[PDB]
Amino acid sequence: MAVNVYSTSVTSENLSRHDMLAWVNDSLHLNYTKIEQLCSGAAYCQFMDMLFPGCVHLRKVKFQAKLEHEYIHNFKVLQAAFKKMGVDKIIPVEKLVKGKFQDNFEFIQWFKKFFDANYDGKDYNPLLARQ
Amino acid sequence: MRECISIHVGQAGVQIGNACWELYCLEHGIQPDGQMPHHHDSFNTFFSETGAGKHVPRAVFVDLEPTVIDEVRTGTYRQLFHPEQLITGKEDAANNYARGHYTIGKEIIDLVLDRIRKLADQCTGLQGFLVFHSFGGGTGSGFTSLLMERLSVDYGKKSKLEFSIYPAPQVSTAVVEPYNSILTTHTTLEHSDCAFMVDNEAIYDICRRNLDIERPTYTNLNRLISQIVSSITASLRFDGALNVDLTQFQTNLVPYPRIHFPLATYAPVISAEKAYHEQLSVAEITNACFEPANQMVKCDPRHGKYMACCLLYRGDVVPKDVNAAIATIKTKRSIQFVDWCPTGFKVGINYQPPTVVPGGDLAKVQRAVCMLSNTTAIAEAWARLDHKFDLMYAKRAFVHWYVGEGMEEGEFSEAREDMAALEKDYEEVGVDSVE
Amino acid sequence: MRECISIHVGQAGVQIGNACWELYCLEHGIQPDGQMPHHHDSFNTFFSETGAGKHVPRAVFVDLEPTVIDEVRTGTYRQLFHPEQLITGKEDAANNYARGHYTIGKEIIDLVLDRIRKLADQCTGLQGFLVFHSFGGGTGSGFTSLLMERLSVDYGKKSKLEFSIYPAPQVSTAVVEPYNSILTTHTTLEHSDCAFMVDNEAIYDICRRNLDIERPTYTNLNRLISQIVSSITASLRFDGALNVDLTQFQTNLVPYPRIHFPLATYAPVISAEKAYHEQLSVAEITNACFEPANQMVKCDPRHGKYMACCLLYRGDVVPKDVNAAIATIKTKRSIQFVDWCPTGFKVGINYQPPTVVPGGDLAKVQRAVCMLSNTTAIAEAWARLDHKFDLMYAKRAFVHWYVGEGMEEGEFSEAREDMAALEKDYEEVGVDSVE
Amino acid sequence: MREIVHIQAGQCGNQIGAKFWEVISDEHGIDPSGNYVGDSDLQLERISVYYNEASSHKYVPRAILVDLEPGTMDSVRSGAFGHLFRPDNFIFGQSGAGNNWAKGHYTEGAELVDSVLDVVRKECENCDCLQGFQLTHSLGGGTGSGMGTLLISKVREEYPDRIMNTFSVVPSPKVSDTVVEPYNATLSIHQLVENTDETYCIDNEALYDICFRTLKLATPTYGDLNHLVSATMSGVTTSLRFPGQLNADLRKLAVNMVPFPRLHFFMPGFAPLTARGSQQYRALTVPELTQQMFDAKNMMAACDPRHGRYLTVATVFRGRMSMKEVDEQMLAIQSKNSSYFVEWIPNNVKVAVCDIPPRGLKMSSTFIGNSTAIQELFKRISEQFTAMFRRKAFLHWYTGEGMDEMEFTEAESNMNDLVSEYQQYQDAT
Amino acid sequence: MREIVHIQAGQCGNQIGAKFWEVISDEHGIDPSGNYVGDSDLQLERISVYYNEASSHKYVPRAILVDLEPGTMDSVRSGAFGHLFRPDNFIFGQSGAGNNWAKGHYTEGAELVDSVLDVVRKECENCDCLQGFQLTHSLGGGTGSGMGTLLISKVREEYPDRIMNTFSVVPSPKVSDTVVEPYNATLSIHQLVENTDETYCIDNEALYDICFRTLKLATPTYGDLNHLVSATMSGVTTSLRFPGQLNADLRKLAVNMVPFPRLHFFMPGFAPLTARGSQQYRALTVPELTQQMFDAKNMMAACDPRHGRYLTVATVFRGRMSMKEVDEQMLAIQSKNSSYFVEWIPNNVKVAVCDIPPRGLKMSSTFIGNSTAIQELFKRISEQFTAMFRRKAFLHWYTGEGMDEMEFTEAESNMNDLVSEYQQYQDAT
Ligand SMILES: Nc1nc2c(ncn2[C@@H]2O[C@H](COP(=O)(O)OP(=O)(O)OP(=O)(O)O)[C@@H](O)[C@H]2O)c(=O)[nH]1
Ligand SMILES: Nc1nc2c(ncn2[C@@H]2O[C@H](COP(=O)(O)OP(=O)(O)OP(=O)(O)O)[C@@H](O)[C@H]2O)c(=O)[nH]1
Ligand SMILES: Nc1nc2c(ncn2[C@@H]2O[C@H](COP(=O)(O)OP(=O)(O)OP(=O)(O)O)[C@@H](O)[C@H]2O)c(=O)[nH]1
Ligand SMILES: Nc1nc2c(ncn2[C@@H]2O[C@H](COP(=O)(O)OP(=O)(O)OP(=O)(O)O)[C@@H](O)[C@H]2O)c(=O)[nH]1
Ligand SMILES: [Mg+2]
Ligand SMILES: [Mg+2]
Ligand SMILES: [Mg+2]
Ligand SMILES: [Mg+2]
Repeated sequence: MAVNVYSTSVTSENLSRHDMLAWVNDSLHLNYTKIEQLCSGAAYCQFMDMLFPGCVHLRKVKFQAKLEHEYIHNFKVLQAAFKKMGVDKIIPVEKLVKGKFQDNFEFIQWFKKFFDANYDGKDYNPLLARQ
Repeated sequence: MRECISIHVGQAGVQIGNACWELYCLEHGIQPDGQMPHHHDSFNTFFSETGAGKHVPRAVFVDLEPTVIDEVRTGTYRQLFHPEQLITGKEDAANNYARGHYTIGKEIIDLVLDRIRKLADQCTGLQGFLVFHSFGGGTGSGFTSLLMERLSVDYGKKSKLEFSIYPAPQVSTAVVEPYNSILTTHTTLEHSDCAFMVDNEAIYDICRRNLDIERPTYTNLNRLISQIVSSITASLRFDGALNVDLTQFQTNLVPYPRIHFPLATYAPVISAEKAYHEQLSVAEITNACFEPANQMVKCDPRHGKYMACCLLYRGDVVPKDVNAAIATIKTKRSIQFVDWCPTGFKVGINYQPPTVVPGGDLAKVQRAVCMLSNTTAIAEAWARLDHKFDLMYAKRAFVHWYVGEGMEEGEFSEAREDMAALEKDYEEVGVDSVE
Repeated sequence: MRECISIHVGQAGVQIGNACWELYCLEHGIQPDGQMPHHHDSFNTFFSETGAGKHVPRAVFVDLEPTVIDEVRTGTYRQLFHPEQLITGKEDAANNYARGHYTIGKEIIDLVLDRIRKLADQCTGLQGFLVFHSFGGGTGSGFTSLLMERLSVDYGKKSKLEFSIYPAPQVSTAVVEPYNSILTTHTTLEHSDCAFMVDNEAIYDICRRNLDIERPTYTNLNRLISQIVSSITASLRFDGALNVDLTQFQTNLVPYPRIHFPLATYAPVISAEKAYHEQLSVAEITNACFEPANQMVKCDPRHGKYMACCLLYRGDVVPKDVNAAIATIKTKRSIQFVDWCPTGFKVGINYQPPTVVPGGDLAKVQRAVCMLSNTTAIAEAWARLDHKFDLMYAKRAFVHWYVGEGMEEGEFSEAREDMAALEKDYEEVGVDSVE
Repeated sequence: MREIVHIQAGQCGNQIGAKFWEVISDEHGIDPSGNYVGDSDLQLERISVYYNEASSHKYVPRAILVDLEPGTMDSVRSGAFGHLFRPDNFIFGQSGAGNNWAKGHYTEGAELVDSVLDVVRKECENCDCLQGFQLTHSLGGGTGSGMGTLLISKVREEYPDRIMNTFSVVPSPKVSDTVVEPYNATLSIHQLVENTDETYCIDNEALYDICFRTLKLATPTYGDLNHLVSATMSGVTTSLRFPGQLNADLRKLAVNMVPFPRLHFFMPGFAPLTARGSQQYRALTVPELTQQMFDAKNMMAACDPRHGRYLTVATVFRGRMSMKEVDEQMLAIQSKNSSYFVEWIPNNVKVAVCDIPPRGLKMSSTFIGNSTAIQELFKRISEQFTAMFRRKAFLHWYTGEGMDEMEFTEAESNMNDLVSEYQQYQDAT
Repeated sequence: MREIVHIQAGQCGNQIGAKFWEVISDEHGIDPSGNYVGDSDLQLERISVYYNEASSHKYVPRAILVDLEPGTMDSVRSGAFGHLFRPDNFIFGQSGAGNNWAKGHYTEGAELVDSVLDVVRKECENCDCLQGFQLTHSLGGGTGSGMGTLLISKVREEYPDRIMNTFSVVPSPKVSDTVVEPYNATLSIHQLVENTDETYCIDNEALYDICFRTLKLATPTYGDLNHLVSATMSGVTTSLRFPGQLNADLRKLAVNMVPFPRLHFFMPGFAPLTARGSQQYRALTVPELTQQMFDAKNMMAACDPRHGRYLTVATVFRGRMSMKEVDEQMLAIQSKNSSYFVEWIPNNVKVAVCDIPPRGLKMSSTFIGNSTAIQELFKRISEQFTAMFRRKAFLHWYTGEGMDEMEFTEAESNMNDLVSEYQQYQDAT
C-alpha cells in the first residue's frame, strides 16, 4: 500500500521550473535539458522502481522511444504500476504524449509531492539498473 | 447465396429462438403468415423461398417435452415454421444429463439428424450452425453434446457457434446445475469453434439499471439476447462499409484451441424517456459498451486482462470517429491487454441501422455496437463452478440417479480432471512470463 | 467551446439552482420544454445541444432527502433536466456534519462522481465547477466537503468557485450552526480557488429598504442572488468591449492562498415605481454599489480596508465615464486601500443588458454592476463565529451526536486551531508592517 | 401424453380423493355430469393426463377406488359428483380390515388385490405413454395401509421403470385416533421405503392448527380439512398440465428433491392462506407469498424445521409473475436463513412457474421441502412401538393372522437404521 | 419513503390513537371505508409514510393496537372509523394489568410481547426504508406503562440505529387518577431514560386549563382533550409528509433538541387556540401566533417555565407565511425574553416551515421546548415515591409478581441522579 497526496493550490512549496529539472537529472544521472522531454515516461517508470522495489518490470519499458506509438506503451506499464501499489491518480496519457509544456509540467508537479511522501531515503545506482 | 442454419435445443433454446425469429421477420419485412407486402438477396440467407411467395425459415426446433413446442405450434407464428421441422419427444430429461444423453436422447437423434441433413442438402453454400442451448437443463445439455458429436462426425470442418446460458453465481433455478455444467463443458469442449456466453443475473441487473424496468420477465432477456444475435449476423445479412463473416469472428477471437469462451455486450440499452436527453455519439456508445457494469456475464473484466476484442458498429457510423474512439479507449486506464497481443481490436461496420420490435422496451437508435471480448475474467467463473461441483461430489449426491441412468463415476472423475486442466491452462496463458 | 458545470448540493443549493436555471433559459431564449422559437455559440457553454432541437443543462442536482428534488421533478421545469442527473438519497443528514460526510454521504459519493465524469468527458474545453452550497446544513456542508476532496484529486488544477450561504449574526434557523460552519471551513479551505460569501440577513434588509417589499419569502431572495451568479459568467456567454474569464476572477482577487473570501454586491436594485424618477447614470450606480448598506454580507466595509475589487458593467456603458467614475471613487475618503496594493481595481464591460424574469421585483435596467470586494472587514465574521464555537465546545455540548457517527474529539481541536491560524493571518497582513 | 393413474385406498383415501376430483374438475371446467362446459381452450389442450376421453365427449377419470367395506363406496356413489366415475373401477370388499395389518395385507387383502390389478392393467394399456401412479392412503388404519402397501409391491413389480407418489397421512403426535397405531405404522413404513419414489407426509393436527389460527375457522370439519390437502396435492401436478415459463413434472421434482434413495420423505406447504374477512387488507404480491411459505407456522406437518435443516427445497409457483422477484427473494431468503440450510448442498432451491392461476386467486404457490426435522417424527413412532412390543401387547392376533415375531425384528431394525442415516447427514460436514 | 410505525399501548394510547388517525385521514383525504377521495395530488405524493397501500387502491394504517383487556379494543372495532384498521393488528389480552407494574411487565405482559413482536417485525419487513417508531402511552397505569416499557426494550434490541418518540401522558400533581401512581411512574422513567430517544411529556390538568380558559369550554370531555393533543402529535411529523420551504423530519428535531443523552424530556405547545365566538375579532398573522406560543399560559405541561430556563427551543410552522417575519420576530422574542434563556447556548432557536395549512385554518404552529422547569416535575414525583416507599406501603403487591425491594434502590437513585444533572446545568456558567 502507498499513501496519496493531492495538489490544488499551495504557497512556498511549489518549485521553480529550473530546479525541477535539476532534481530529475540528479536522481537518475542523465542529461534531460527540457522538462517537456519527459513525454517518454522512461524516467517516470524509473521513479516507481526507486520508490518501491519491484512492482514494475523494468524490462518491459524501453528508453529509446522516439515515436507516437512508442510513447504510449511506456505509459501503459506505468498505468499498471499505479494500480498495483493502489494509487488513484488518473494519468491523462492522451495529453502528456503530445509533449507540450502545460500538461507535462503539471504531472511532474504532482509527482514531486508523491515522491517525497513515499521516500525512505534509500539509494542505489540507476546505471546498473538501466543496464 | 450464403446459408447458415440454427438448432434450438430445450425450452430455453426454443423461447430464445421464438424471440429471435420474431426479430428476423420484423427485420426482413416478412409477415407472420409468410407473405410480404441493402434489401432487394438478403432473406435468402435465412428464409428459403418456396414456389409461392411464402418464405420458410431454416430452423430446427427440437425438444423432448412437448409442452413448449405445442405452445409454439399454437402460437401466432403457426403458419411460418415447416411443421416437419418441429421435433418433439414424449418425456423430458428431468435435469438429468445421463437421461438426456444416453437413455432418452438416443431415440430421437436419428430423426433430428435426418432433418438436419435434408435442410443442409437443400442449400448449396452452407456456412455454419448456430446452436441455442442452456447449460443447467438436462435435455439442453445432453442433446447439445449428442448433436455436437453427430454434426462433427457428419460435416468435417464448419463453423459451429453456440449461444449458451451460464449458471448464475447466486441466482439458481435447479440443484444439479454443477454436475450438468461440468459434464457438458468436458464433453463439448472439443467440438465447438466459438461459444458465446450469457448469464441471466447480469441481464437482470442491466434491465433493472439501464432500462429501468421493475418487472423484467423472461421476454425482455430473450429480446436482448435476440438483439445481440441479430447484430452478430447482420454482417452476413446486409451490406456495409467493412464486412465480417463467421469465419472472421472465429479466427479473430480464438487464439488457442481450448480458450474459445468469449462474452458479449450490447450498447446502447436505454429506454424511451432517457433517449431524448442523450446525444448517442460513437465515442460515448463505445465507452458505454466497454464500461465494466454493462457486461452481460457476472464477472468484472477489471479483475483480469483482455485477450481479444471484436467491435461491430451498425448504423450511421463514420470510421474516422470510430478509430478515434478506439484509440482513446486503448489509451484509457481500465483496459489492459496481454503482453503478447500488440494488436487487440477487430472492427466491423454495417450500413443497416438496428430495427425495433413493436411493444419492445428498447428505443429507436441510429447507432448500435456489439462487443465480443475474449478475456481472462472467465477463469473466476470456471473456478467457482468447479468449487461447487467438488463440494457437491465430495459425498456422492445424486450420483445414484446419474449412475442408474447408464453412467459411471469414471466419467465424473475424467470431467473433473479435464476442467482442472482447462483452468490451469487458462491461468497460465493469461499470466505473463519472462522471455 | 467553453464549458463549465454546476453542482447543487442540499436544499439551499437546489432551491437556488431552481431559480438560477430559470434565468439562463430566459437569457438564451430557451422554452421550459427545451425547444426555442451575441447569437449566431452562446448556449453551448451551459446547454448541451442534443440530437433534436432540445437543449439539456449541464447540472448535477444531488441531495440526501428526496423531499425537494421531487418538487423539481414535478415542477414546471420537468422536461428540461436530464432524469439521470437528479441524484437522491434516502434519509437526510439532519444538520449533522458527521452524517453527511462519514456515514450517509459515503454511500452515495461514488454515484455522484460517476455522473460528473460522464458530463466532463462529453465536453472538450472544461474550465471549472460552480458549487452552490450552504454552510449550516448537514448535506450542504458535510457532503460538499466530500465532493471537493474527490473532485480535486480527479481534476488537478481547475477553477472551483463556491457560492456559499454564511450563517447570519442574529438570525439563525438552526442551533448547531457553529459546529457545522467551523468544521466545513477547515476542510474546504485547501480545495477552493475563490468562494463568494452571501448572507441571508443582509439580503432581507436590501429587499426591505431598497426594493421596498415587506413580504420577502425565500423565492424573492433567490431571484436576487441569481443575478449575481449570472453577471459572474456573463462574459463567457456574451461579447463585450473588455472581456473577463473564469480564471481572471481567480488571479485578481486572491493575494494569498488562505485569503480567498470575497463578498458580492449588486446594483442597481430598485422597484418598478422608483425607476422612473431615477436617471440611472454610470457615475452613480458605481457610487450606489459602494455604499456600506448595499453590501450583501452583514458587515460594514468601513471597519476594514479593501484589498482588491472587481467591477463588471453591462449594457449601454461607455469606458470613458467608467474610468472617470472610478477615479472619483478612489479619492473619496470613505474608501481606503491597503498600502501594498497601489492598483486596486479590475474592470469588465459587457454589451448584454440584464434581462428580467416575469413577476420579478426588479425593474428593467439598461445598466448593471456586480462588485466582488475582497476586504479585511470579513475578519469580523470569522471572529464572531469562532466565539460561538468556543462557547459551546468548552462544556462539550451536542458533541455526542458527532462523536458517535464516525468522528473523534481530537478532530474538533484541529479545526479550531486552523480557524485561529486563519484569523490572525487575515489581520497580520491587512495591518501595516514596519519598513 | 404422460398420463397419471390415481389409486385411492382406505376411508381417508376415498374421502380425500372425493374432494380431490372436485378441484381438478373445477380447474378443467368439467361438469359433474361429465361433459366439458369450460370456455378457454387451454384447459382441453392437456385433458388426457388425468381424465379419459369417451363417447359423446364424456370425460370419465382415470381413478381406481378400492376399500374393504361398502360404507365409503356407497357414500361417494349416492352423493353428489358421483355420476361421473366409471362403475367398473368401484371395487369394494365385504368386511373391513378391522385396523389390522395382517387382515389388510395377507388374509382379507389377498382376494381383493387380484381383482384390482386387472383393472389397473386395463387402465395402463389404454394409456398412450404412462407417466406414473398416485396413491393416497393412511399409515394408521388397516385397509388404507394393508393393501396400499400390497398394491405398491405388486404395481412396482409390473412397472419397475415408473415414478409413483404416495400422499400418506402420518399419525398424530398428540392424540392417537386408533389404539394400535405403532404396529400398523412401523410395519408400513418399512415397506414404503423399499419400493416407493417420494412420499408427501402430512399430519392431521398440524392441519388443525393451520386452519384454526391462520384460516381463522372456529369449527373445522373434515370437508374444510380435506380441502387444504387437495390444493397442495394438485399444485405439484399442475406444472405439466398447463403451459408455464419454467415447466416441471413429477420426474423433474424427484431428481432434485431426493439426494439419496432412502431419503424421500417430504413436507408439503401452501400459500396464501387467509380468512374470509382478512383477504381485503393484503396486497397479493410475491414478497408476502414467500414469507408466508417459509415460516415454520404455515407447515402441514407436525414438525418444526427450526430443530432441523432443510436438505433441499422446491417451490412450485402458480399464476402470472415476473421472474425477477421470483428468484431475487429466494436468494434473500436463503442468505438470511442460511443457518437452517445444509452446507454441502450449494444453491439448494428449485423453482418452477406456471401461467394459470388457481380458481379465485391472482397468484399462489406450493412448497415441498425435504428436511431433516422428519428425523424426530420417526424417532417418536419407533419409541412408542418399542415400548409396546417389549411387553408383547396387542400382537396375539397379528401373529394369529399369518405374521410372526420374526417379521417385526426387521421392521423395527429398518426404522431405527433409517433414522440413524437421516440424523447422521444433518451433522455431517 | 421514511415510513413510521405507530404503536399504541394502554387505554389512553387507544383513545388518543383513535382521535389521532381521525386527523391524519382528514389531512390526506382518506374516506373512513379506506379509499382515497381527496382532490389535490400533493397528498398522495407521500402516503406510504403513515398509510399502507393495499389491493384495489385501499389504504390501511401502519398501526399496532395492543391492550391487556378487551374493553378498549371492542369500542374501537364496533364504533365508527373502525373499518380501516387491519384486524391482525388488533392484539389484546384477556385480563387487565390492574394498575400494577409487575403485572404489566413480567407476569401478564410476558405472553403478549411474543405475539406483538412478530407483528412489528412483519410490518417492518414490509417497510421500504424505516424511519422510526411512535409510541403513545401513560406513565401512571399498569398496561400503558408496564407493557409499553417492555415494548420499548424489546424493539430497541432489534433496531438500535432507529429514532423513536414516546408521547407519554405524565401524571398530574394536584389530582391523582390512580392511588399507587408514583410506584408505576418512577419505575417507568428509570427505564425510558435508558433506551428512548426523545419524549414529550403531556400533562392532564394543564390541558384542562388550556381548554377551560383559552378555548373557553365549560364542559371539556375526553373527546375535546384528545383532539387538542392530536394536533401537536400531527404537527411534529407534518414536515416530512408535505413539501415546505425549510423542511425538517424526526431526526433533525432530535439533533437540535437533545444536547445530552439523558436530557431528552420536552414540553409541547400549540397555536392558535381560539373559541368559535372569538375567532372573528382577531386577524390571523405571524405576530400573534408567536406571542401565543411563548406565554406560560398556553402550555400543555403543568410546569411554568418562569421558574426555569429554555435549554433549546424548536418551532414548526405550517401554512403559507413570509420567511422574514418567521426569523424577524423570533429574534425579537429572544432579545426581550433573554432572562429565561441559557447563556452558553447562543441562538438557541430552531425553526421549520411547511406549505400545507391545517384543516380549517390559514396557518398555525407547533412549539416544542426542552426546558429546565421539567426538573420540578421529577422532584415532586420523587418526593411522593420516597415518602410512600419509606412506609413500605403497597409494596407487597409488587413483590408477589417477581419484583423485589432491591430493584427499587436503583429506580429511585437514578431519578434523583437525573434531577441532579438537570439542576446543575441550569446554574452552570
Ligand atoms: N435466458 C433464458 N434462460 C432460460 C429461459 N427459460 C429457461 N431458461 C434456463 O433454462 C434452465 C432450465 O433448464 P432447461 O434448459 O429449460 O431444461 P428443460 O428445457 O426444462 O428440459 P429438462 O432439462 O429436461 O428439464 C434454467 O436454469 C434457466 O436458466 C429463458 O426464457 N431465457
Ligand atoms: N438563500 C437561501 N438559503 C436557504 C434557503 N433554504 C434554506 N437555506 C439555508 O439552508 C439552511 C438549512 O440547512 P440546509 O443547508 O438546507 O441543510 P439541508 O439541505 O436541509 O440538509 P440537512 O442539513 O441534512 O437537513 C438554513 O440555515 C438557510 O440559511 C433558500 O431558499 N435560500
Ligand atoms: N385427511 C383425513 N383423514 C382422515 C379422515 N377420516 C379419517 N382419517 C384418517 O384415516 C384413518 C382412517 O382409517 P382407515 O385407514 O381408513 O381404516 P378404515 O377405513 O376404518 O378400515 P379399517 O382399517 O378396516 O378399520 C384414521 O386413522 C384417520 O387418522 C378424513 O376425513 N380426512
Ligand atoms: N389524554 C387522555 N388520558 C387518559 C384518558 N383516559 C385515561 N387517561 C389516563 O390514562 C390512564 C389510564 O390507565 P391505563 O394506563 O390506560 O391502564 P388501563 O388501560 O386501564 O389498564 P390497567 O393499567 O390494567 O388498569 C389514567 O390514569 C388517565 O390518567 C383519555 O381519554 N385521554
Ligand atoms: Mg424441460
Ligand atoms: Mg436537508
Ligand atoms: Mg373403514
Ligand atoms: Mg385498563
